[PDB]
Amino acid sequence: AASHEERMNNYRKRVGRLFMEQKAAQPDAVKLPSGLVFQRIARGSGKRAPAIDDKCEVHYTGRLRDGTVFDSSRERGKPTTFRPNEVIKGWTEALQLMREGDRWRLFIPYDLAYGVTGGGGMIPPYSPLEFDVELISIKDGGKGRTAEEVDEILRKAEED
Repeated sequence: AASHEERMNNYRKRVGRLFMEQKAAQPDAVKLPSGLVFQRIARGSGKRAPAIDDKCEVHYTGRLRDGTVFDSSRERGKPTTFRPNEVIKGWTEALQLMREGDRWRLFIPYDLAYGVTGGGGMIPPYSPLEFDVELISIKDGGKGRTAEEVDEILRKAEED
């Protein structure tokens, strides 16, 4: 029907918004001004976050709001190499706030993920994404923010 696409995407935006809001409501979840939400799973001992162009070794799992896994380095049995500028916006932001050994759960609203069109395959329009992201190591140990810089950004975010 004529208004079918609109109504379906209205449904998608509603349950997607429900997902994001419930995840943000978790007391230890932190919401950044961009809309990115994260939860720390483990605190790493690394001294530096990656710069935007640093190659990172990452173990991750990506799930939809209903738990469906759409991508996972663990199913492949080895980490994947990423630069923060190669991946979706939510990842780009998060990686630059992570140090070696950090493991975070990310809740990424659609506009920082695959947006209105979706990934074109198993990620439909207006999908928030959940990732479990472990930053294993960084080429040359990392050339981005210092741990102290990262922690101060996070501390202020928490307080706002």
